[PDB]
Amino acid sequence: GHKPLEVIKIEDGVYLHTSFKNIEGYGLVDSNGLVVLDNNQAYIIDTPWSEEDTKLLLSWATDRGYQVMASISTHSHEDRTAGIKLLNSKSIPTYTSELTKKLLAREGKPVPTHYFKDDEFTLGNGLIELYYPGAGHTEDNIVAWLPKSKILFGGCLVRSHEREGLGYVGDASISSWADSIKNIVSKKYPIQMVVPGHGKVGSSDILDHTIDLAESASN
Amino acid sequence: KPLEVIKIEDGVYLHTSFKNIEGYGLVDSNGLVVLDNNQAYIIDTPWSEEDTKLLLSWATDRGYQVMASISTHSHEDRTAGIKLLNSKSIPTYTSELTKKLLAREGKPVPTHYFKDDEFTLGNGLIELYYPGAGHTEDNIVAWLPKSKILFGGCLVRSHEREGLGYVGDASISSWADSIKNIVSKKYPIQMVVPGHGKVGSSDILDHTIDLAESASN
Ligand SMILES: [Mg+2]
Ligand SMILES: [Zn+2]
Ligand SMILES: [Zn+2]
Ligand SMILES: [Zn+2]
Repeated sequence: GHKPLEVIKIEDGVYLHTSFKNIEGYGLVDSNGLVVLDNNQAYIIDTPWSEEDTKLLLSWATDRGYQVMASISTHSHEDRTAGIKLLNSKSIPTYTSELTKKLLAREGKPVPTHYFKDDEFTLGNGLIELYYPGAGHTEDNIVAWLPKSKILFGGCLVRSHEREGLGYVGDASISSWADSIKNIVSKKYPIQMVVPGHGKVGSSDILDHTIDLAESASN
Repeated sequence: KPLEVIKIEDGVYLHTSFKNIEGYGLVDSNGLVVLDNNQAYIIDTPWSEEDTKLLLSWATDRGYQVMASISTHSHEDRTAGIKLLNSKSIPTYTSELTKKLLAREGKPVPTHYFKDDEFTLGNGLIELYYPGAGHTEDNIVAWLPKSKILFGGCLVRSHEREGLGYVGDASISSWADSIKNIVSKKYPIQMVVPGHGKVGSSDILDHTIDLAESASN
Protein backbone atom coordinates (compact mmCIF):
# COMPACT_ATOMS: atom_id res chain seq x y z
CA GLY A 1 0.00 0.00 0.00
CA HIS A 2 1.71 3.13 -1.32
CA LYS A 3 0.68 6.64 -2.37
CA PRO A 4 -0.76 7.04 -5.88
CA LEU A 5 0.55 8.40 -9.17
CA GLU A 6 1.34 12.10 -9.26
CA VAL A 7 1.19 14.10 -12.50
CA ILE A 8 2.50 17.64 -12.81
CA LYS A 9 3.21 20.05 -15.65
CA ILE A 10 6.91 20.82 -16.20
CA GLU A 11 6.53 22.51 -19.57
CA ASP A 12 3.99 23.42 -22.22
CA GLY A 13 2.57 20.07 -23.31
CA VAL A 14 4.90 18.07 -21.05
CA TYR A 15 3.91 16.41 -17.79
CA LEU A 16 6.07 14.49 -15.35
CA HIS A 17 4.37 11.40 -13.97
CA THR A 18 5.82 9.89 -10.80
CA SER A 19 4.84 6.59 -9.22
CA PHE A 20 6.03 5.31 -5.85
CA LYS A 21 7.01 2.06 -4.17
CA ASN A 22 7.59 1.01 -0.56
CA ILE A 23 11.07 -0.41 -0.07
CA GLU A 24 10.96 -1.91 3.42
CA GLY A 25 13.98 -0.91 5.49
CA TYR A 26 14.69 2.01 3.15
CA GLY A 27 11.38 3.84 2.70
CA LEU A 28 9.59 5.39 -0.27
CA VAL A 29 11.24 5.57 -3.71
CA ASP A 30 10.09 7.42 -6.83
CA SER A 31 10.12 6.62 -10.55
CA ASN A 32 9.56 9.14 -13.36
CA GLY A 33 8.11 9.06 -16.82
CA LEU A 34 6.55 11.70 -19.05
CA VAL A 35 3.31 12.43 -20.86
CA VAL A 36 3.74 14.54 -23.99
CA LEU A 37 0.74 16.33 -25.51
CA ASP A 38 0.28 17.13 -29.19
CA ASN A 39 -2.98 19.06 -29.35
CA ASN A 40 -5.45 16.45 -28.05
CA GLN A 41 -3.07 13.50 -28.55
CA ALA A 42 -1.04 12.11 -25.65
CA TYR A 43 2.17 10.09 -25.83
CA ILE A 44 3.55 8.21 -22.82
CA ILE A 45 7.30 8.01 -22.26
CA ASP A 46 7.79 5.09 -19.85
CA THR A 47 4.82 3.60 -18.05
CA PRO A 48 4.25 4.00 -14.32
CA TRP A 49 5.88 1.49 -11.95
CA SER A 50 2.68 -0.56 -11.59
CA GLU A 51 -0.45 -1.50 -13.54
CA GLU A 52 -2.59 0.30 -10.96
CA ASP A 53 -0.70 3.56 -11.48
CA THR A 54 -0.80 3.01 -15.25
CA LYS A 55 -4.60 2.87 -14.95
CA LEU A 56 -4.51 6.17 -13.06
CA LEU A 57 -2.35 7.70 -15.81
CA LEU A 58 -4.85 6.65 -18.47
CA SER A 59 -7.70 8.06 -16.38
CA TRP A 60 -5.70 11.27 -16.02
CA ALA A 61 -5.48 11.52 -19.82
CA THR A 62 -9.05 10.57 -20.69
CA ASP A 63 -10.59 12.82 -18.03
CA ARG A 64 -8.91 15.70 -19.87
CA GLY A 65 -10.28 14.45 -23.19
CA TYR A 66 -6.87 13.31 -24.44
CA GLN A 67 -6.35 10.44 -26.88
CA VAL A 68 -3.49 8.19 -25.77
CA MET A 69 -1.73 7.36 -29.05
CA ALA A 70 1.26 5.39 -27.91
CA SER A 71 3.76 4.57 -25.23
CA ILE A 72 7.52 4.12 -25.51
CA SER A 73 9.60 2.33 -22.85
CA THR A 74 13.26 3.30 -22.57
CA HIS A 75 14.48 -0.15 -21.49
CA SER A 76 13.08 -3.48 -20.34
CA HIS A 77 13.04 -3.04 -16.55
CA GLU A 78 9.78 -3.12 -14.57
CA ASP A 79 9.78 0.60 -13.76
CA ARG A 80 9.75 1.34 -17.49
CA THR A 81 7.41 -1.40 -18.73
CA ALA A 82 4.94 -2.35 -15.97
CA GLY A 83 2.01 -0.77 -17.82
CA ILE A 84 2.64 -2.35 -21.21
CA LYS A 85 0.24 -5.23 -20.55
CA LEU A 86 -2.60 -2.89 -19.61
CA LEU A 87 -2.00 -0.62 -22.61
CA ASN A 88 -1.95 -3.71 -24.86
CA SER A 89 -5.31 -4.80 -23.39
CA LYS A 90 -6.82 -1.42 -24.31
CA SER A 91 -5.38 -1.63 -27.82
CA ILE A 92 -3.04 1.30 -27.15
CA PRO A 93 0.10 0.91 -29.31
CA THR A 94 3.21 0.11 -27.26
CA TYR A 95 6.79 0.66 -28.45
CA THR A 96 10.33 -0.24 -27.45
CA SER A 97 13.56 -0.80 -29.31
CA GLU A 98 13.92 -4.20 -30.97
CA LEU A 99 16.47 -5.26 -28.35
CA THR A 100 14.23 -4.16 -25.47
CA LYS A 101 11.35 -6.18 -26.99
CA LYS A 102 13.43 -9.32 -27.38
CA LEU A 103 14.83 -8.94 -23.86
CA LEU A 104 11.27 -8.80 -22.49
CA ALA A 105 10.32 -11.83 -24.57
CA ARG A 106 13.27 -13.81 -23.21
CA GLU A 107 12.19 -13.19 -19.60
CA GLY A 108 8.63 -14.18 -20.48
CA LYS A 109 7.28 -10.69 -19.85
CA PRO A 110 4.59 -8.97 -21.95
CA VAL A 111 6.08 -7.38 -25.08
CA PRO A 112 5.16 -4.22 -26.97
CA THR A 113 3.00 -4.55 -30.08
CA HIS A 114 5.48 -2.37 -31.99
CA TYR A 115 9.26 -1.86 -32.06
CA PHE A 116 11.98 0.05 -33.94
CA LYS A 117 15.17 -1.44 -35.34
CA ASP A 118 17.60 1.45 -35.81
CA ASP A 119 19.54 3.69 -33.40
CA GLU A 120 17.12 6.54 -34.13
CA PHE A 121 13.33 6.56 -34.25
CA THR A 122 10.54 9.09 -33.81
CA LEU A 123 7.12 8.96 -32.15
CA GLY A 124 4.30 11.40 -32.79
CA ASN A 125 5.81 12.14 -36.19
CA GLY A 126 8.72 14.21 -34.92
CA LEU A 127 7.32 15.15 -31.50
CA ILE A 128 9.56 12.65 -29.71
CA GLU A 129 13.06 11.76 -30.96
CA LEU A 130 14.45 8.47 -29.67
CA TYR A 131 18.13 7.53 -29.60
CA TYR A 132 20.21 4.54 -28.52
CA PRO A 133 23.58 5.91 -27.32
CA GLY A 134 25.09 2.60 -26.18
CA ALA A 135 25.07 0.41 -23.09
CA GLY A 136 25.16 1.90 -19.59
CA HIS A 137 22.53 1.26 -16.91
CA THR A 138 21.49 -1.60 -19.22
CA GLU A 139 22.43 -3.03 -22.63
CA ASP A 140 19.30 -1.58 -24.16
CA ASN A 141 18.69 1.82 -22.57
CA ILE A 142 17.55 4.56 -24.92
CA VAL A 143 16.88 8.24 -24.40
CA ALA A 144 14.13 10.51 -25.70
CA TRP A 145 14.64 14.08 -26.90
CA LEU A 146 11.74 16.57 -27.11
CA PRO A 147 12.66 19.38 -29.56
CA LYS A 148 9.92 21.83 -28.56
CA SER A 149 10.26 21.75 -24.77
CA LYS A 150 13.98 21.06 -25.24
CA ILE A 151 13.68 18.29 -22.66
CA LEU A 152 15.96 15.26 -22.71
CA PHE A 153 14.42 12.27 -20.97
CA GLY A 154 17.48 10.28 -19.94
CA GLY A 155 15.75 7.56 -17.94
CA CYS A 156 18.03 5.39 -15.79
CA LEU A 157 21.02 6.02 -18.02
CA VAL A 158 21.35 9.31 -16.10
CA ARG A 159 21.58 9.97 -12.34
CA SER A 160 20.06 12.94 -10.52
CA HIS A 161 22.31 15.32 -8.56
CA GLU A 162 21.04 13.86 -5.28
CA ARG A 163 22.79 10.56 -6.03
CA GLU A 164 26.49 9.70 -5.83
CA GLY A 165 26.15 6.15 -7.11
CA LEU A 166 24.98 4.44 -10.28
CA GLY A 167 22.26 2.53 -8.45
CA TYR A 168 21.33 -0.96 -9.63
CA VAL A 169 24.32 -2.16 -11.68
CA GLY A 170 23.27 -5.81 -11.93
CA ASP A 171 22.39 -5.42 -15.61
CA ALA A 172 24.88 -2.61 -16.20
CA SER A 173 27.85 -2.12 -18.49
CA ILE A 174 29.86 0.34 -16.40
CA SER A 175 32.98 0.52 -18.57
CA SER A 176 30.76 1.59 -21.50
CA TRP A 177 28.49 3.98 -19.54
CA ALA A 178 30.60 7.14 -19.81
CA ASP A 179 31.07 6.70 -23.57
CA SER A 180 27.32 6.25 -23.93
CA ILE A 181 26.66 9.59 -22.19
CA LYS A 182 29.32 11.22 -24.38
CA ASN A 183 27.40 9.99 -27.43
CA ILE A 184 24.33 11.90 -26.20
CA VAL A 185 26.37 15.08 -25.72
CA SER A 186 27.78 14.68 -29.24
CA LYS A 187 24.22 14.90 -30.60
CA LYS A 188 24.45 18.53 -29.46
CA TYR A 189 20.87 18.85 -28.21
CA PRO A 190 20.09 22.31 -26.82
CA ILE A 191 19.15 20.67 -23.52
CA GLN A 192 17.23 22.89 -21.11
CA MET A 193 16.17 20.07 -18.79
CA VAL A 194 17.20 16.49 -18.13
CA VAL A 195 14.62 14.15 -16.63
CA PRO A 196 16.04 11.14 -14.79
CA GLY A 197 14.20 7.84 -14.31
CA HIS A 198 14.43 8.46 -10.56
CA GLY A 199 14.97 11.64 -8.56
CA LYS A 200 14.60 15.29 -9.42
CA VAL A 201 14.75 16.97 -12.82
CA GLY A 202 17.82 19.08 -13.52
CA SER A 203 19.93 20.73 -16.21
CA SER A 204 22.55 19.60 -18.73
CA ASP A 205 24.77 19.18 -15.67
CA ILE A 206 23.21 15.76 -14.99
CA LEU A 207 25.14 14.30 -17.92
CA ASP A 208 28.51 15.48 -16.56
CA HIS A 209 27.55 14.21 -13.11
CA THR A 210 26.64 10.82 -14.59
CA ILE A 211 29.95 10.62 -16.47
CA ASP A 212 31.77 11.26 -13.18
CA LEU A 213 29.92 8.42 -11.46
CA ALA A 214 30.53 6.01 -14.35
CA GLU A 215 34.25 6.77 -14.55
CA SER A 216 34.56 6.34 -10.77
CA ALA A 217 32.80 2.97 -10.64
CA SER A 218 34.92 1.66 -13.52
CA ASN A 219 38.14 2.82 -11.83
CA LYS B 1 21.74 -13.06 -4.84
CA PRO B 2 21.19 -16.07 -2.56
CA LEU B 3 20.72 -16.16 1.22
CA GLU B 4 23.80 -15.45 3.36
CA VAL B 5 24.60 -16.74 6.85
CA ILE B 6 27.24 -15.55 9.32
CA LYS B 7 28.51 -16.38 12.80
CA ILE B 8 28.43 -13.25 14.96
CA GLU B 9 28.99 -15.07 18.25
CA ASP B 10 29.02 -18.58 19.72
CA GLY B 11 25.51 -19.91 19.17
CA VAL B 12 24.32 -16.84 17.25
CA TYR B 13 24.14 -16.73 13.46
CA LEU B 14 23.14 -13.71 11.39
CA HIS B 15 21.16 -14.55 8.25
CA THR B 16 20.86 -11.90 5.56
CA SER B 17 18.50 -12.22 2.61
CA PHE B 18 18.63 -10.23 -0.63
CA LYS B 19 16.26 -9.54 -3.52
CA ASN B 20 16.42 -7.43 -6.67
CA ILE B 21 14.06 -4.46 -6.68
CA GLU B 22 13.85 -3.46 -10.34
CA GLY B 23 14.15 0.31 -10.54
CA TYR B 24 16.32 1.10 -7.53
CA GLY B 25 18.76 -1.62 -6.45
CA LEU B 26 19.37 -4.50 -4.06
CA VAL B 27 18.04 -4.59 -0.48
CA ASP B 28 19.24 -6.61 2.50
CA SER B 29 17.18 -7.95 5.41
CA ASN B 30 18.54 -9.35 8.67
CA GLY B 31 17.44 -12.05 11.06
CA LEU B 32 19.07 -14.53 13.44
CA VAL B 33 19.49 -18.22 14.14
CA VAL B 34 20.10 -18.80 17.84
CA LEU B 35 21.36 -22.19 19.00
CA ASP B 36 20.92 -24.20 22.18
CA ASN B 37 22.98 -27.35 21.58
CA ASN B 38 21.46 -28.84 18.41
CA GLN B 39 18.24 -26.84 18.90
CA ALA B 40 17.86 -23.83 16.61
CA TYR B 41 15.52 -20.86 17.04
CA ILE B 42 14.91 -18.45 14.15
CA ILE B 43 14.44 -14.73 14.78
CA ASP B 44 12.57 -13.28 11.80
CA THR B 45 12.20 -15.44 8.70
CA PRO B 46 13.92 -14.45 5.44
CA TRP B 47 12.16 -12.16 2.96
CA SER B 48 10.85 -15.06 0.86
CA GLU B 49 9.51 -18.60 1.18
CA GLU B 50 12.42 -19.64 -1.04
CA ASP B 51 15.06 -18.16 1.27
CA THR B 52 13.23 -19.64 4.26
CA LYS B 53 13.50 -23.11 2.73
CA LEU B 54 17.18 -22.36 2.16
CA LEU B 55 17.57 -21.29 5.79
CA LEU B 56 15.87 -24.49 6.97
CA SER B 57 18.17 -26.66 4.84
CA TRP B 58 21.14 -24.82 6.37
CA ALA B 59 19.96 -25.95 9.80
CA THR B 60 19.08 -29.55 8.94
CA ASP B 61 22.31 -30.10 6.96
CA ARG B 62 24.16 -29.37 10.19
CA GLY B 63 21.88 -31.68 12.18
CA TYR B 64 20.19 -28.76 13.94
CA GLN B 65 16.62 -29.14 15.16
CA VAL B 66 14.55 -26.08 14.29
CA MET B 67 12.41 -25.60 17.40
CA ALA B 68 10.59 -22.41 16.42
CA SER B 69 10.55 -19.02 14.76
CA ILE B 70 9.59 -15.61 16.10
CA SER B 71 8.53 -12.64 13.97
CA THR B 72 8.99 -9.15 15.35
CA HIS B 73 5.99 -7.68 13.52
CA SER B 74 3.40 -8.37 10.82
CA HIS B 75 5.20 -7.02 7.73
CA GLU B 76 6.05 -9.57 5.01
CA ASP B 77 9.63 -8.55 5.75
CA ARG B 78 9.47 -10.72 8.86
CA THR B 79 6.63 -13.23 8.39
CA ALA B 80 7.12 -14.43 4.82
CA GLY B 81 8.26 -17.85 6.01
CA ILE B 82 5.56 -18.43 8.61
CA LYS B 83 3.29 -20.44 6.28
CA LEU B 84 6.26 -22.64 5.31
CA LEU B 85 7.27 -23.39 8.89
CA ASN B 86 3.57 -23.99 9.52
CA SER B 87 3.39 -26.44 6.62
CA LYS B 88 6.51 -28.13 8.02
CA SER B 89 4.80 -28.20 11.43
CA ILE B 90 7.48 -26.03 13.04
CA PRO B 91 6.10 -23.80 15.85
CA THR B 92 5.75 -20.17 14.77
CA TYR B 93 5.49 -17.35 17.32
CA THR B 94 4.44 -13.70 17.40
CA SER B 95 2.80 -11.35 19.86
CA GLU B 96 -0.95 -11.83 20.15
CA LEU B 97 -1.30 -8.39 18.56
CA THR B 98 0.87 -9.30 15.58
CA LYS B 99 -1.16 -12.49 15.14
CA LYS B 100 -4.44 -10.55 15.08
CA LEU B 101 -2.95 -8.02 12.67
CA LEU B 102 -1.97 -10.82 10.30
CA ALA B 103 -5.41 -12.44 10.38
CA ARG B 104 -7.08 -9.14 9.46
CA GLU B 105 -4.86 -8.61 6.42
CA GLY B 106 -5.80 -12.18 5.54
CA LYS B 107 -2.18 -13.30 5.78
CA PRO B 108 -0.76 -16.49 7.33
CA VAL B 109 -0.98 -16.53 11.13
CA PRO B 110 1.43 -18.15 13.59
CA THR B 111 0.36 -21.26 15.50
CA HIS B 112 1.71 -19.80 18.74
CA TYR B 113 1.53 -16.40 20.41
CA PHE B 114 2.22 -14.62 23.71
CA LYS B 115 -0.22 -12.17 25.31
CA ASP B 116 1.97 -10.18 27.71
CA ASP B 117 4.53 -7.46 27.00
CA GLU B 118 7.20 -9.98 28.02
CA PHE B 119 7.75 -13.60 27.02
CA THR B 120 10.69 -16.02 27.16
CA LEU B 121 11.55 -18.70 24.58
CA GLY B 122 13.86 -21.67 24.69
CA ASN B 123 14.62 -22.08 28.35
CA GLY B 124 15.97 -18.56 28.75
CA LEU B 125 17.70 -18.36 25.39
CA ILE B 126 15.46 -15.56 24.12
CA GLU B 127 13.62 -12.77 25.96
CA LEU B 128 10.90 -10.97 23.98
CA TYR B 129 9.62 -7.48 24.78
CA TYR B 130 6.96 -5.12 23.41
CA PRO B 131 8.16 -1.54 24.06
CA GLY B 132 5.31 0.25 22.27
CA ALA B 133 4.60 1.60 18.80
CA GLY B 134 7.39 2.81 16.52
CA HIS B 135 8.18 1.24 13.16
CA THR B 136 4.80 -0.43 13.52
CA GLU B 137 2.04 -0.60 16.14
CA ASP B 138 3.08 -4.14 17.05
CA ASN B 139 6.89 -4.20 16.82
CA ILE B 140 8.73 -6.26 19.45
CA VAL B 141 12.39 -6.72 20.34
CA ALA B 142 14.36 -9.82 21.35
CA TRP B 143 17.01 -9.90 24.07
CA LEU B 144 19.62 -12.68 24.31
CA PRO B 145 20.94 -12.84 27.93
CA LYS B 146 23.87 -15.12 26.98
CA SER B 147 25.18 -13.35 23.87
CA LYS B 148 24.08 -10.03 25.39
CA ILE B 149 22.63 -9.21 21.95
CA LEU B 150 19.50 -7.16 21.31
CA PHE B 151 17.70 -7.86 18.06
CA GLY B 152 16.05 -4.52 17.34
CA GLY B 153 14.40 -5.32 14.02
CA CYS B 154 13.05 -2.24 12.23
CA LEU B 155 12.23 -0.59 15.54
CA VAL B 156 15.89 0.45 15.36
CA ARG B 157 17.91 2.14 12.62
CA SER B 158 21.59 1.47 12.02
CA HIS B 159 23.84 4.45 11.36
CA GLU B 160 25.41 4.18 7.97
CA ARG B 161 21.99 5.56 7.40
CA GLU B 162 19.18 8.01 8.07
CA GLY B 163 15.45 8.16 7.38
CA LEU B 164 13.39 5.95 9.73
CA GLY B 165 12.67 3.70 6.72
CA TYR B 166 9.11 2.95 5.64
CA VAL B 167 6.88 4.83 8.11
CA GLY B 168 3.50 4.04 6.54
CA ASP B 169 2.46 1.93 9.53
CA ALA B 170 4.58 3.92 11.99
CA SER B 171 3.70 5.82 15.15
CA ILE B 172 6.52 8.35 14.76
CA SER B 173 5.33 10.41 17.72
CA SER B 174 5.40 7.21 19.80
CA TRP B 175 8.76 5.93 18.54
CA ALA B 176 11.18 7.76 20.86
CA ASP B 177 9.17 6.81 23.96
CA SER B 178 9.07 3.17 22.82
CA ILE B 179 12.84 3.08 22.43
CA LYS B 180 13.28 4.52 25.93
CA ASN B 181 11.22 1.64 27.32
CA ILE B 182 13.85 -0.76 25.98
CA VAL B 183 16.54 1.19 27.85
CA SER B 184 14.37 0.85 30.97
CA LYS B 185 15.01 -2.90 30.92
CA LYS B 186 18.66 -1.96 31.46
CA TYR B 187 19.76 -4.99 29.48
CA PRO B 188 23.56 -5.21 29.67
CA ILE B 189 23.55 -4.59 25.92
CA GLN B 190 26.85 -5.04 24.11
CA MET B 191 25.39 -5.35 20.62
CA VAL B 192 22.34 -4.38 18.54
CA VAL B 193 21.09 -6.04 15.36
CA PRO B 194 18.79 -4.02 13.07
CA GLY B 195 16.35 -5.55 10.60
CA HIS B 196 18.37 -3.98 7.78
CA GLY B 197 21.87 -2.56 7.55
CA LYS B 198 24.96 -3.21 9.66
CA VAL B 199 25.47 -4.61 13.17
CA GLY B 200 26.36 -2.05 15.83
CA SER B 201 26.88 -1.28 19.51
CA SER B 202 24.45 0.15 22.07
CA ASP B 203 24.81 3.38 20.07
CA ILE B 204 22.30 2.29 17.41
CA LEU B 205 19.83 2.69 20.26
CA ASP B 206 20.43 6.40 20.96
CA HIS B 207 20.72 7.12 17.24
CA THR B 208 17.20 5.89 16.46
CA ILE B 209 15.74 8.22 19.10
CA ASP B 210 17.34 11.25 17.43
CA LEU B 211 15.45 10.45 14.21
CA ALA B 212 12.09 10.17 16.00
CA GLU B 213 12.81 13.38 17.92
CA SER B 214 13.21 15.04 14.52
CA ALA B 215 10.50 13.57 12.30
CA SER B 216 8.04 14.52 15.03
CA ASN B 217 9.48 18.04 14.81
MG1 LIG C 1 17.74 -0.79 -27.12
ZN1 LIG D 1 16.58 -0.16 -15.04
ZN1 LIG E 1 14.29 2.67 -12.91
ZN1 LIG F 1 8.25 -3.52 8.86
